[PDB]
Amino acid sequence: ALKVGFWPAYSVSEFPPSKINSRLFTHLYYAFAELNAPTFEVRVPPGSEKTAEDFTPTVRRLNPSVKTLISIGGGGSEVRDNFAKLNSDASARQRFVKSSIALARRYGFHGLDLDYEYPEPQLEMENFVKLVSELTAAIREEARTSGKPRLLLTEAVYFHQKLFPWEVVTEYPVQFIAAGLDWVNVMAYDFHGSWENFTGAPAALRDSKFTASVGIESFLAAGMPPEKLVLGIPLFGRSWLLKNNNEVGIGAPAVGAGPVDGALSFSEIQNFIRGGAREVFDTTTVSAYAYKDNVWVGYDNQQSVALKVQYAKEKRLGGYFFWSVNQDIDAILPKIASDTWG
Repeated sequence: ALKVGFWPAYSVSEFPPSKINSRLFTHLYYAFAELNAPTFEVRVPPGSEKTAEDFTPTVRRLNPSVKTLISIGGGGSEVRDNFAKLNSDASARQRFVKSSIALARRYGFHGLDLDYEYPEPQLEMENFVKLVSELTAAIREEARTSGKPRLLLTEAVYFHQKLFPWEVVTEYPVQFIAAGLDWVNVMAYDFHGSWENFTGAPAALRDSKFTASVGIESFLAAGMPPEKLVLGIPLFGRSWLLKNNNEVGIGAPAVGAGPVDGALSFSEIQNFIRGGAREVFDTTTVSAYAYKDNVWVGYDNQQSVALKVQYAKEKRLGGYFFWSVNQDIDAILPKIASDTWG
């Protein structure tokens, strides 16, 4: 049972690694190492070397059995552009592969993750296949020569096996992935947000075809071994400003992004509720929302997380992951998730 959490290095000033309740996890990720174009000598952002080195010893103090991985990349266009440049250049791929493995060993990580959003269209998938194949082979070679336990290899995937469901340009090669990777981190969230003129469940388990279950079903139908799938669960909500303060349910008209720029951490949502927002559990989508005056936020709460984790167990998945652990300071949701699988 994989109990996974992502810690973003950006949050160090407010949530250093010492604050993570690592007893609630089997695997913790450091996000993110940079691709470092044009050499593609992968590295942590310069100036963060001590933070990266201290990450694993720090989290292991509370739960020595916890393992760590370092994730390379991130969301956003600059990273996507860099992966696209990298993967087309055989020499650059070689430099990336060598430096990534060295990076993990340097800082005492137990594995590598690739966060590439997304390997599309078809050319980009084909070139990503080249990178990942070379990385898998080099990881196995390093394990043999060094004698050390083999580095884990994972990657971020879109919620759905097809890129994209409404207009298929390419798709994740599930057999390839199952053979080369230990698991994939299914990003089953950000289905809805302030970019839409109606409130919705940003990480709906079910409903619409833009849901966690439909996405999971797509990977399974394509032939992914269920244990290779790790279900992502957000520790943040998506927020809207309401057009009318008396229309407060799902599907209510909206006039733009709520705080903070359309996203609120779970901890901030708890403050929102304690400050007078009304919490509602929506059984239709398996999700929560909260509202006060003109602010509306959709998220996952104690009930929906427990339901999603049980869903993952019933679907025989490898486990679950949280993005991102700094956003639930009291580890409310990681606690219920861990208790649910156990």
